[PDB]
Amino acid sequence: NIGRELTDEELMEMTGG
Amino acid sequence: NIGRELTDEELMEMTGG
Amino acid sequence: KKYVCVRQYDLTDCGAACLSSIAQYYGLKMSLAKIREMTGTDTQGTNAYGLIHAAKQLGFSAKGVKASKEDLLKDFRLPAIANVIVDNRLAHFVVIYSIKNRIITVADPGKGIVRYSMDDFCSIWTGGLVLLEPGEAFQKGDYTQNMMVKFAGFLKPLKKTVLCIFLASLLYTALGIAGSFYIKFLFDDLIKFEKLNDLHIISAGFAVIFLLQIFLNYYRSILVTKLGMSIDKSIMMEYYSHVLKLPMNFFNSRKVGEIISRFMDASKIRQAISGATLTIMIDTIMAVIGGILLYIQNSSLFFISFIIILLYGIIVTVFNKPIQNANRQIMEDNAKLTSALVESVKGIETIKSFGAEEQTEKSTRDKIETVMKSSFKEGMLYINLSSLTGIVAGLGGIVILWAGAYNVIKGNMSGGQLLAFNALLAYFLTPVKNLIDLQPLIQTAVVASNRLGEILELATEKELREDSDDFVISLKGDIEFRNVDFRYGLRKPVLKNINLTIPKGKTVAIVGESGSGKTTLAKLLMNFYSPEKGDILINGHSIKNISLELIRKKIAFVSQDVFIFSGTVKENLCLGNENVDMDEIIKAAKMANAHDFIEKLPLKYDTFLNESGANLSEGQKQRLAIARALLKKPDILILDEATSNLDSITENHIKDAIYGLEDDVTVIIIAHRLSTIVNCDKIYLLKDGEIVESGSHTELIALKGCYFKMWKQTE
Amino acid sequence: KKYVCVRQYDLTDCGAACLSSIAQYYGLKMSLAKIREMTGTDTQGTNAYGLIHAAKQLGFSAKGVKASKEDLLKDFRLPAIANVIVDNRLAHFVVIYSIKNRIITVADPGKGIVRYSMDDFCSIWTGGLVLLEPGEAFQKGDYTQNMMVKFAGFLKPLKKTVLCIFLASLLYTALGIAGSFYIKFLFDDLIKFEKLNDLHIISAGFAVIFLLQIFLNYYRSILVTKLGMSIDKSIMMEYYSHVLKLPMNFFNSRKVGEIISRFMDASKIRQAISGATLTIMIDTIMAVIGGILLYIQNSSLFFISFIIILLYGIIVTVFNKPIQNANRQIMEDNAKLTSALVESVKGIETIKSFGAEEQTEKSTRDKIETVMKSSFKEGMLYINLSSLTGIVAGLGGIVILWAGAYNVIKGNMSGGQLLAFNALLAYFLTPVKNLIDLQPLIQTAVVASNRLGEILELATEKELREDSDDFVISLKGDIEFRNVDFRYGLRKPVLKNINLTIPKGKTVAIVGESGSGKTTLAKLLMNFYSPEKGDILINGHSIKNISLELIRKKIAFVSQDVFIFSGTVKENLCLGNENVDMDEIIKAAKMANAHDFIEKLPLKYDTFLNESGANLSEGQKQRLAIARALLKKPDILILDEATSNLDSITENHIKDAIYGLEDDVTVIIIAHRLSTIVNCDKIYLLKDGEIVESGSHTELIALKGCYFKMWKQTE
Ligand SMILES: Nc1ncnc2c1ncn2[C@@H]1O[C@H](COP(=O)(O)OP(=O)(O)OP(=O)(O)O)[C@@H](O)[C@H]1O
Ligand SMILES: Nc1ncnc2c1ncn2[C@@H]1O[C@H](COP(=O)(O)OP(=O)(O)OP(=O)(O)O)[C@@H](O)[C@H]1O
Ligand SMILES: [Mg+2]
Ligand SMILES: [Mg+2]
Repeated sequence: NIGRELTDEELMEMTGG
Repeated sequence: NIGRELTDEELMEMTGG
Repeated sequence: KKYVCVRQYDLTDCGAACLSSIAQYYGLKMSLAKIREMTGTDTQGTNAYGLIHAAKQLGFSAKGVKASKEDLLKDFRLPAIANVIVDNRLAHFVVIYSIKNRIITVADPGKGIVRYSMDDFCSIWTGGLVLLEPGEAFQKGDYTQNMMVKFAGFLKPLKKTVLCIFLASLLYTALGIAGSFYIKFLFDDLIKFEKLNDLHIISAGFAVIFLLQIFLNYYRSILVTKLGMSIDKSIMMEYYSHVLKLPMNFFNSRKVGEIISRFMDASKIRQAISGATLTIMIDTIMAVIGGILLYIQNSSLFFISFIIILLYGIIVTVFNKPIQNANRQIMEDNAKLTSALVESVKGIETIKSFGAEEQTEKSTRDKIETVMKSSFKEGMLYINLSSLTGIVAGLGGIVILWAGAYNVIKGNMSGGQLLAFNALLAYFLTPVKNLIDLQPLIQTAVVASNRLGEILELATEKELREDSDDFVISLKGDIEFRNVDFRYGLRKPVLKNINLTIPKGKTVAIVGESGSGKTTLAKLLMNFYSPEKGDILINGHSIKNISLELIRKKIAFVSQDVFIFSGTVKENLCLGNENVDMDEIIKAAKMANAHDFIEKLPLKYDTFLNESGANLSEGQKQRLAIARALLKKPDILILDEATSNLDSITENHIKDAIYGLEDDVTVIIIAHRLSTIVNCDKIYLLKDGEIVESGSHTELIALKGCYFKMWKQTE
Repeated sequence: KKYVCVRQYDLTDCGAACLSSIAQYYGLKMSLAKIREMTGTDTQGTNAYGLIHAAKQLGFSAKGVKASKEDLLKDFRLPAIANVIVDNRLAHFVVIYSIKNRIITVADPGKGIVRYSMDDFCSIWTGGLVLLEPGEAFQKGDYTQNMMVKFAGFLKPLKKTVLCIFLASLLYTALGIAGSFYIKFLFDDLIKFEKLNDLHIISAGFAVIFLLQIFLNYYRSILVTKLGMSIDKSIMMEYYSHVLKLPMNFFNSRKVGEIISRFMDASKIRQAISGATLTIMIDTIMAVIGGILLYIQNSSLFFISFIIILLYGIIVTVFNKPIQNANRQIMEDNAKLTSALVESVKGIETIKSFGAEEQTEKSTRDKIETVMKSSFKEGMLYINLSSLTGIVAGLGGIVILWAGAYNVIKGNMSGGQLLAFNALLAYFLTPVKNLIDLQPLIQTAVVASNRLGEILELATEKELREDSDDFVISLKGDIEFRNVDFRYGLRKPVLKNINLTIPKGKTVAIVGESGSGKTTLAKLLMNFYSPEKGDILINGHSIKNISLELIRKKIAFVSQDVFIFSGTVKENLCLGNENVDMDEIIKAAKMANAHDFIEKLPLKYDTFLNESGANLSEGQKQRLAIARALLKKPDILILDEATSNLDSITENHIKDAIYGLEDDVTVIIIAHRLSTIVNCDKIYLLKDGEIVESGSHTELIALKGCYFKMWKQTE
């Protein structure tokens, strides 16, 4: 795709709100 | 006076608010 | 294709709002609360993993990929979700729609569609890209019921009141028309001829009509007030009764103010439900008849009035949106100063200790100046609107009189009818003005109805639960936790696979680290939550096999954080169940070591516990909790932090009381300190969400395992 | 003789208000906040002994005597203070004035003077009477400053703005009079004689006047807005700056909402400071000139209008008070409903556990029904007032027009002047209506100023301390506490006769039971309060000799609860002191065993701690508190609850590093758990509000006393 996919553990690091 | 003098211990019990 | 964005209902709805915006752009329209449950949104925020999982289970094919200035290559799909930071304050979610000429359209749930340039946007968002593609299972359709009619249906059993109000308003307008025409009859017949007797008769006969008008206004006011109060009360009853039946995850996911604000939202909904409908229904016909009468009077003056109301409507429409924008900005900037004040007052001790007074008074001043600046912007908008409206109204009033005088100069109408036209101008302009000004109320009310009625489509606990009252009698026997895996949301599993056996009539001591899950296991024991895999077995029957009411009635749990309700202590000890004698309360206090201090209170048992019982000490609150727990004689007694406070003998009394049951009821104690749990038949020591040692004290001491090591730690 | 009562500003201010009412009856007039200081008012309430002590200090001879339905016998002095209970809800204080014919006059701070009957009163209050007698040491006098003659002084440096506003308003009225008189020339000359050119000239010549009027209105509105915003900002800043310097007893006595409400009180004060004065100043002159003009036109119509406005004022005055009563009832019944909702939402877990859903739904319904009843009563009052005002206005409009027509027929004035009088009626009535409506605003504003300006007359921390720090530039040496007796208010003293010797550069451990006073002693070190008896000697000098700045700067105290301010972590570590380097911060982070987890944050030191750092764990909160404390490198370091959260290695590292200080700093460690304080140089055991054991571990164990008795556990 656009780039290399990130891992789930680092994916959890993304937060909203 | 009107009656016997009241003790301080139960005066602590007398609260307002 | 049209770009669609969904405004977030509350603060922490960025992910759900972005997902809804994507769905409504690709076609699907789902309810926002259901999506929030799908995304696993919590109070702190939404993890991107939860958003991706919700997208995948929804039907989208979604991926969370990194990006570093790679938004120029054609290798991408739009729209796409991004994460940003507000000048390094707090994280937020936006969605980019299209980038071209280094200028980008992004929907932010906070504001709406907002322009950005490449440099500033790149300096705003750090990294992260959520890409969404419609899958084969993606089915377009609409899943939201119109809730406006759902809330307006409360008017069905109240048709008499609104019919009476409509009739009274019609009579009000009919009587007001004569009062308007009065001045014309005055200046056309009662002046040009000196007929004093007719003057006295007519002036007295056109004054009682005003009294009838006042009586009609009184009746209308009473009816409208009663209708509004009834609708508000009914809506509040429905909302509260539905919220008290919602599951525990709804309460855990949201805050308190979010639930509370929907009570005030009931009045906003009622404003449309009650006021708007009657207002438009009467004002449309009254404006039509007023305009017809004005056309009968004159044509050019009616055209001038139509032009004036046209300019008024145009001005209101063009100035409406900045008013809401400024109001939202003020509400955002004055909610930051009030937080600083409370924070500064609460931590005044540390502020004084470190002497940070100058810093605090300098910091608060800047926030106050920002609030004042926002208020001044709103004042600027209001002053501009008022000045333009006043100019239009004054010019229309001057033009009407000039045109009437000019027509009289030619003589196209009588001189006295100009005054009657001026009088009827109010009756013609008021309803159309109300109709023009009703639009922001309708918008706010429909948003409010979408926000509040969103909750009412959720599923309660009764529906989810199945039936098991046909065979069950009580909750006695042996407790099995088999392969129980539970997630506290969409995060790492706090509880792992367990084979736990709690035998009949045995004291169980569950001990573990502070960060380990102990209270959560008790929560699943009473079935506040549902495990994703595994089962809870009672007498060879699963959780799906035990009736809800039986679980609630036969299990008593003393919370870590005891909550004391406002009211009498008697109501506190025996709540939920009635028709209980005082003897049970007396013995509950006796084995709870509560009879000693309760007698000291001014009232024996009718003492009112104000401020949620904050006057009483923590140990007294614990004693009350214990008394309430054993007042219900439950089958399963799960203590959590009863021994937190003790007088070196009260724990001895409570241990003697627990030993004094003479029944096979099972008591499970969650233990932090190990000295309290001695001579215990069964102890379960947990590390990393797993019970390792299962046995009595002696053999596990001899085992030479982590249990004795923890002892080498506590000692 | 006149009877006077004092309305309480806050909920828990009954005793001080009653004492002030007694004083203002005997002659003295003291400030309410100062009386609160003498009476020892706390959050819970005021004790009767507190009132007696305050009266004795003030000069009264006071006695608290019991009573059992003995209010008939003579030889007891009225007025007297009594304690009542409101239908078994909460205690409150009233003052009884006169007894006669079994009917009683009592002043209640909540409402005012309220009638009571013998049976009802005797069934309301249980027992207890405070009798007050003016002694020889009582001198009547007035000590209360006029609050307004202080807040209006803020208008002194802004004379230009108010002068411009006054001139703009005068020009506005002058231009409006011409627009009013326009209709007279319109209907007297321009219609009777067909002067079309003159009509065109006059119509254009009376249109620019309205444009100038609009421009003047814009300018005056801008100036008023700017003036009001400036006054609000100044008042708020001054109030906050004065509050931030008040002593700790003021903060401990009151809650947070009490402090916060005075910020919104500034707007209420400004509405009188800015709006009321200019409003009355302009309406007086415009009403005067309008009345003179109307009298020039006609006398009978002017007198009828005067009667109309007199009737309107009479109705407003007679209906003013019930509106306030209904508003107070709604406010007090609406602050009880929100309490039930908040506790129900917070304690939803207990409600689900005990299944008390129907009870909560039934309970909330009654409160909401009471709220609706109060709202309906206020609405009915509003409807009555509006109906009467409308009747008066309509009847006045009818009679004025009828009398004008009668005068025109008889020939007392021209026809066109009647419309001129009708137009000028607005300019005559609106200013007087505003003047009439201004009175409740002035009353509530003077009450608000007395509420807010009362605090500003208090004495801050700096004034009481002796201004002499010469002799000592650093806080080193020997610490000695000599017979230090501290009372936390008007309760039993928590600290008794003590003799403490903290040696030169010695790490000492204060141990005691939870109910014993340990943190209070540390606060006495920090000089948050002032000892009543005894003294604190530091290297041969007392606290009152040494300056407050050195005490605040060179002494660090770790609070029981770790309060983390919202903002960047860097500012939190170094607040109060600036120009601070980074490497000592790094070594402090290593010192607190906190440098490890900072890298795990997304940003190293620029991360913003939202919600006062609620996301961070309690152990991390303690680590940051320790880092903040030791960044200041104090001479006296007070650890209180550092060891609360443990990983079995963190306290080992903290102890090893504390042993690695190589300096003569004095460290005081407050200990709850006994095993935490091992091989300590000095241990002070505190019980019965006094130090009992003073020695090292070995000799205290060999002593076979209370310390070894406490070591019966933890083995
Ligand atoms: N909002 C939350 N409330 C409670 N626990 C949470 C929450 N979010 C995550 N958790 C995790 O769920 C588990 C609950 O732990 P449990 O309440 O059983 O322990 P405890 O011994 O009572 O201690 P503590 O309350 O101090 O965590 C912990 O692993 C905790 O980290
Ligand atoms: N409003 C109050 N705030 C704090 N202490 C109060 C208050 N009213 C009375 N006290 C008394 O002041 C003393 C304070 O000692 P303190 O409780 O602070 O020691 P401590 O070790 O902090 O105890 P704890 O940790 O349990 O609070 C106690 O006697 C307490 O009962
Ligand atoms: Mg816990
Ligand atoms: Mg403490």
